[PDB]
Amino acid sequence: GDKVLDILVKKADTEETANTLKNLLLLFGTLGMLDVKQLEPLILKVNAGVASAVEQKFDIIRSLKDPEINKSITLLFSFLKGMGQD
Amino acid sequence: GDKVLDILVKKADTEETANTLKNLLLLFGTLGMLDVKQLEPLILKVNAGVASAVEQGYFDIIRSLKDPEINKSITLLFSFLKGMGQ
Amino acid sequence: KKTITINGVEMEASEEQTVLQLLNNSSIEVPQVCYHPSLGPIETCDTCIVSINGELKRSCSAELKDGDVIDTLSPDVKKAQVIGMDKILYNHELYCTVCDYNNGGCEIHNTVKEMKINHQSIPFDHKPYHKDESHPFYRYDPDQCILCGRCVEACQDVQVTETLTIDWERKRPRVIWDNDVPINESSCVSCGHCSTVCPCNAMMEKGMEGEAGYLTGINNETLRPMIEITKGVETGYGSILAISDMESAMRDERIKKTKTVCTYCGVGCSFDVWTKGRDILKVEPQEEAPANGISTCVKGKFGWDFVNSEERLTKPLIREGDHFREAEWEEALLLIASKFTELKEAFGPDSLAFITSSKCTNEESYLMQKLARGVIGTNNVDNCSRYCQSPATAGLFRTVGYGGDSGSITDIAQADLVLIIGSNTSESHPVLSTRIKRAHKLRGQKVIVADIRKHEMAERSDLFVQPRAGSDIVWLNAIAKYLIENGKADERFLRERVNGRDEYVKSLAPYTLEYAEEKTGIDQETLIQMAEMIGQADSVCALWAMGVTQHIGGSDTSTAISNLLLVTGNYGKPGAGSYPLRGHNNVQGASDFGSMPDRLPGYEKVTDEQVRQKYERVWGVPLPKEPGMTNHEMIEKIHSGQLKAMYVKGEEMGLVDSNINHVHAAYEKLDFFVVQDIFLSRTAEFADVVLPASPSLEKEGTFTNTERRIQRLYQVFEPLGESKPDWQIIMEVANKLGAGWLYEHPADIMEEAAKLSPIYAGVTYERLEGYNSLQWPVNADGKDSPLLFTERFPFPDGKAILYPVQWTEPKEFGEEYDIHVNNGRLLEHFHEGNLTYKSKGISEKTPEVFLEISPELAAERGIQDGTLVRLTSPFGNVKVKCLITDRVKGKEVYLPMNDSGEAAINLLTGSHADKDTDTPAYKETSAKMEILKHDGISPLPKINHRNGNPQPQIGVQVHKKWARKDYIFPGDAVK
Ligand SMILES: Nc1nc2c(c(=O)[nH]1)N[C@H]1C(S)=C(S)[C@@H](COP(=O)(O)OP(=O)(O)OC[C@H]3O[C@@H](n4cnc5c(=O)[nH]c(N)nc54)[C@H](O)[C@@H]3O)O[C@H]1N2
Ligand SMILES: Nc1nc2c(c(=O)[nH]1)N[C@H]1C(S)=C(S)[C@@H](COP(=O)(O)OP(=O)(O)OC[C@H]3O[C@@H](n4cnc5c(=O)[nH]c(N)nc54)[C@H](O)[C@@H]3O)O[C@H]1N2
Ligand SMILES: CCCCCCCCCCCCCC(=O)O
Ligand code: SF4
Ligand code: SF4
Ligand code: SF4
Ligand code: SF4
Ligand code: FES
Ligand SMILES: [Mo+4]
Ligand SMILES: [S]
Repeated sequence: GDKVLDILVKKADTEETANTLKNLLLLFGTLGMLDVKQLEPLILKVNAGVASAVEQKFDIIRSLKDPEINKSITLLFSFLKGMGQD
Repeated sequence: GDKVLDILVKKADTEETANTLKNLLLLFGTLGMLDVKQLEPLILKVNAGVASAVEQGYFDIIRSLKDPEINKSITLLFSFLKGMGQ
Repeated sequence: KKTITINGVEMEASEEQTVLQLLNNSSIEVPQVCYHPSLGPIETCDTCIVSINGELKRSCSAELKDGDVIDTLSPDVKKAQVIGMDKILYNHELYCTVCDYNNGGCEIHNTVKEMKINHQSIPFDHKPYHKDESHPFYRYDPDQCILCGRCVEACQDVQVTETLTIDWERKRPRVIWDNDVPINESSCVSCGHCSTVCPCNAMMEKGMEGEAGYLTGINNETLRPMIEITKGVETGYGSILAISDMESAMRDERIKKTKTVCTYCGVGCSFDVWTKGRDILKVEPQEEAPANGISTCVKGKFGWDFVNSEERLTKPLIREGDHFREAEWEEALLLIASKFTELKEAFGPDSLAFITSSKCTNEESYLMQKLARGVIGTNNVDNCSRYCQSPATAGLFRTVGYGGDSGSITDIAQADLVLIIGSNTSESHPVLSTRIKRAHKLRGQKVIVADIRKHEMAERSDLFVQPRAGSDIVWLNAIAKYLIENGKADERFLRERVNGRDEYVKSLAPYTLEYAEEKTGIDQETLIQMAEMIGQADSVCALWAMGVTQHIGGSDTSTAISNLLLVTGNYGKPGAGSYPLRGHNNVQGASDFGSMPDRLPGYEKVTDEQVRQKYERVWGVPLPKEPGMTNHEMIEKIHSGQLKAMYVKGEEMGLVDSNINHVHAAYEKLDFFVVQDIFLSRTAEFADVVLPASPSLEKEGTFTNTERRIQRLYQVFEPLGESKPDWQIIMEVANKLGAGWLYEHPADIMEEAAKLSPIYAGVTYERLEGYNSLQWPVNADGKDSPLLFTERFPFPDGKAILYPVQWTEPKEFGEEYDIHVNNGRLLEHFHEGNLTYKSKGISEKTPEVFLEISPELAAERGIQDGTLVRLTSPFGNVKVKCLITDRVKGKEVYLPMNDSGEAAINLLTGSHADKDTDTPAYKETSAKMEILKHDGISPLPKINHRNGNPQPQIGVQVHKKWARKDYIFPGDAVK
C-alpha cells in the first residue's frame, strides 16, 4: 500500500490533475447558488423546442412574427432584463 | 465518531452547504423532466459544429447569411423558438 | 479606580495591567499567536490589533489606563488582525491533517479557525534553510517558523540558558542557536522550553514526528506530493480545517495524555505524558503545574527512556549459586517470608533493616515503615535522606521546628537576595534555578554564591565567594557576629520571636573578620560586602545543598544558616526563609512518612510513648520503643554480625554509600539481601532475591517536593511484565507474614496515614486531583501552609531557638593526598545513571564520567583532555579520563557521580560521617593522582552543552524586526 499510494499521489501531483479536482469541488458550490427549483417551466419549454426541432424539411423577417416565436423572443428578452441587477 | 459527526454536521450546518445539497437533489429531478432521448440528433449537430470551429466585419454577416450550411442551422434555431410556447 | 469601556459596554477593571489581559478575563475574542502568559508580551505576531481610543494598537503590550475606549470588533481592527495573520501564514505552511501538532492545541490552527479565514493573501514561501535535526530530542523546521520569538523569550528570560536568538538583520530571519551553529553543537541544555512554548510544529520533539497523527506515518516522499495536491485542490481553509479537526478528534483513540510528577529531582515538576501505546511521544507541561508551570529540564522533559528499557526487570530473581534464577512471584514472596521469619525468631526483629526509596511514593514509604515496625517489629528504617539533607533537617529542627523549606519556589523568585551555599542550583534543581536566574537577570535580584566550583549560578551571581571546603560555618558565624555587633540585626524580630540570644552571641566570639579571612580564605572586605548585602536586603532566601551538609560539621553549618536568617529577621514573611534544596523527587515525602530510624510519619518521635500508643491502636499491634540504625550505620552492623537482613527498595546503596569497598565487603557477609528495583542495579547483584518493581509512570501515588508540596501521580502505563508497583510488593510481603492489609489503591494507604500523621491530617486524594496540590502542614479542614512560621514557630512558646554551633574542622587525609576531590552531579545525569544512561539522547551528548582538572594542575602534571589518571585514597582508587576547565581551581578536582565501575566516586570516599546525623562526608574527600595513560579521546564530546557559546540578551529584540525595511505594522495599513 505504501508503494501503491506513492505511485498514485506522485502521478496525481500534476497541476493538471489538481485543477480537475479543484474545479470539481467548486462546481458543486456553483450548483448550490443556481436556483434549479425555478428551472422547472424553462426546462419544459426548452424540451418542447427540442421536440419541434427534429421534425425538419429573407425567411428570418417572415418567421419573426409568429405567435410561437413572439412568446420565445419576449421570454428571451425577459431573461436579459433579469441580468441587469447589482 | 460522536466528535467526528459533531464536527462534520456543525461545519455543514451553513446555509451555503444546505443550498448545495438542496440543488444537487433538485438537479436530478430537473434532469428527469429533460427529454434526453430526443437530444441524439441535436448533439450530433452541435458535435459537427465544434469540429468545424477548430479549423480556423459588417460586410461578412450579410454574405454568410442564407448560405446552405447556415440556412439549415438558423431555420433549426427558429424551429426551436417555435417549440417554446404553450 | 479603573473603569474601561470595551466595545461600547462599560466595566470595572480588576488587576489586569494590559488591555489583552482584561479582554481575556472578559471572554472577548482577540488573536494572540505570540502571547503566552508564562512569557509575557513579545509584540511579534501583530494579531491582537485592537483600537485603544481610535488608535490601532497591539493589546498584549497596551497598558490598561483608566478611561480607555477599546474596540475589538470594527472592520478596521479585523482587517488589521487578518493582515498580521497573513505574515504568520506566509512563514508557516498549513498541512494540519498530516501534521503532528494538529492535536486541538495548535495556536496557529485554532487562530486561523477562530478568525474564519478561508484564503491566504501572502502565499507560503519556503525559507532558504534546511531542518536542524542534529539534536537527539527536538528539531527545528525553519519553513514552519513564524518568528514569534516565544522560544527566544523562554530560552533567554525563563530558562535563562540564552542559546536562542532571532537573526532579525538577515534577509530571511531564522531562530539561531548560539552564533548560528547546529543545535547539537550549541550550548542548548535540552530543557525542552523552546518546543513547549512554540505555538506550532516549527519547534517540535522528535518523539512526536510521525507518531501523533493517523496520516503522519506516510513517508515524506509520498506525503509531500499529497500536501501539494491538497494545496492546489483546496476550495477554502474552513473546508480542509474541518477535515483536519475530525482527524484531530480521532487521535483521542490512540494518544493518551496523563498527569505525572517528575521521578527525578526535588523541584517537583508536574506535566502530562503523551503516550501512543507504550511510546512516549512528548512530555507536555501545563501552566497549572504548581511548582514548574511550563518549565522542565532535560531529565523530566526527555529523560524517560528507562521506563521502556530492554533491561527493565519483569520477573523476580532468586539467587541459584553463581547466577540468578527467574522465579515465580509466589516463590520469591514465600522465600522472603520464610527467611524474614527465620531471622526474626532466631536473632530478633532488630537483625533486619529496611531501606525506603525517595524515588518511590509517600504511600510506599509509609508501607515500608509499617512493615518494619508493625510487621517485623524493628525501628531499622531509613531513606537516602541520610546521605543527603538530614543535617539540614537537624538544623531546622534545632532552630525553627519544621523539617522542611520555609516557603515555596514563588518566594525564591520574589526574594530581594538569594544566598546560595554549596548548591549547584541550575544543574541539581534546574527549574528552581530558572526562577533565581530570571529574578536576577530581569528583576535585579541580588544573588550571592558561596562555592568551591564555578558553576552556572556562580558565573551569574552578583557576588561569587570561594571559601575553603568545610569552612562555611566560619564565615556564616562571622556574618552574624558583624551584623549583631554593628547594630544591623533585626532586633524587633529577635525580641518577640527568638530564644537563646545571649548564649548565641557568646558562641560567635571566635568568629571575627580576621578569623574568617584566615580560615575560609574570603577577605574581610568582601565579608563586609556579604554581610551588608544580607543585612540590607528586605527579604533573603538561603538555599543550601550537599556542599554544606556532606561534611562532619554539616548539621552545625546548616544550623548556622538558620541562625543567620533568624538574626536578619528572614522568616515568616514572603520572599525569605531557609531553603535546604531537597534531593530526590520524593525525599521530602519519604521522610514525611516515617522512613527514618528515630521518627514515625509527620516527624513524630519514635521514643514518644504517646505517639507510639496512637499507632498501636490503629495498626492493632505494639510498636518497637527503641530507635533503629541509620542507612550509613547499617553496613557497620552487618560487619559486626548484628544485621542479618536488609530489604532495600529503589536505592543504589552499592554505589551511593560512602567507602563502597567496605559496603561491598559487608554485602558478602550479609545473611539475606532483598533488593527491589526497576533494573539489576550494582546493589541488586549482591542480593539473594531481586524483586521487579514498577517506576513512577507505571503506578499511582503521591510525591512531596522541596516546597513540602504533596502532588498526585496518575498511571501512564500498566506495569511491565510481572513487575509490580512498590506499594503492591511491600503489601504482598507483609501479607505473606500475616499482616492482612487490604489496600486496593495508594489512596487507601494515604487515608490511613493522614489520620495518624498530624502534619498530613487534611490530605485526601480529592484535594490533590489533577494539578491541585497541598503544602504541609495541612489541617483536617484542608487548609494548607504555603509559607511556614507566618503566625508562630512550632515550639511550646511559639518562638524560634538560636542554636550555639561550633566549627568542626573537615577531616584531613594526609600530606600524601594533595588532591581535594570535590564531587557531585551533572544537569543531564541522575547519580550513577541507572535511569539517565538508558536515555540514549542524554548518553549521546554525555556518554561518560570525567575528572575536571584545573588549567593550573594540568600544566603541573602534564594533563590533557582524555588523560587517564588514578586517584588513590586510603579507601580505594578510581581510574578516570581528564577534562581541563576553569570551573575547578588549583588542586581541587571535580568527579561527577555518573559512573558505575572504575570511576565510581564512592571508591575514594571514606566512611567518616556528620557527628550528629551520620550523613557521610562526601565533600571531604582527598586523594593522590597518578598518571596511567597520556593520550585518550576527550571524555566530553563537542556536542556537550558545556562546549557551547550562549548569546545573552533581554528579550527577543523585536525592535530589530521593526527597524527592517520590509516591516510594516498591520495597524498602519489604513491608507
Ligand atoms: N541533574 C541532577 N540533579 C539532581 C541530582 C542528580 O543526580 N542529577 N540528584 C538529586 C539529589 S538526591 C541531591 S541531594 C541534590 C544535590 O544537589 P546539590 O547539593 O546542589 O548538588 P551536588 O553538585 O552534589 O553539590 C555539590 C555543590 O557544592 C559545592 N561544594 C563542595 N564542597 C563545598 C564546600 O565545602 N562549601 C561550599 N560552599 N560548596 C561546596 C560543589 O562545588 C557543588 O557546587 O540534587 C538533586 N538533583
Ligand atoms: N560520592 C558521593 N556519593 C553520594 C552523593 C554525592 O554527592 N557524592 N550523594 C548522596 C545523595 S544526596 C543521595 S540521595 C544518594 C543517591 O543515591 P540513590 O538514592 O541510591 O540514587 P539513584 O542512583 O537515583 O538510585 C535510584 C535507584 O532506584 C531505582 N528506581 C527508580 N525508580 C524506581 C521505582 O519506582 N521503584 C523502585 N523500587 N526502584 C526505582 C533505579 O533503578 C536506581 O537503581 O547518593 C549519595 N551518594
Ligand atoms: C515514523 C514515520 C516518519 C516518516 C514520515 C515523515 C512524514 C512525517 C509527517 C509530518 C509532516 C510532513 C513534514 C513535511 O512535509 O515537512
Ligand atoms: S503546526 Fe498547527 S497550523 Fe501548522 S500544520 Fe500543524 S496543526 Fe496546522
Ligand atoms: S521556533 Fe520560536 S519563533 Fe519559530 S514558531 Fe516556534 S516559538 Fe515561534
Ligand atoms: S536550552 Fe535548548 S531546549 Fe532549552 S529553551 Fe534553550 S534552546 Fe530550547
Ligand atoms: S527540575 Fe527536577 S523535577 Fe523538574 S523536570 Fe528537571 S529533574 Fe524533573
Ligand atoms: S500577542 Fe500581541 S502582537 Fe502577538
Ligand atoms: Mo540526595
Ligand atoms: S535525597
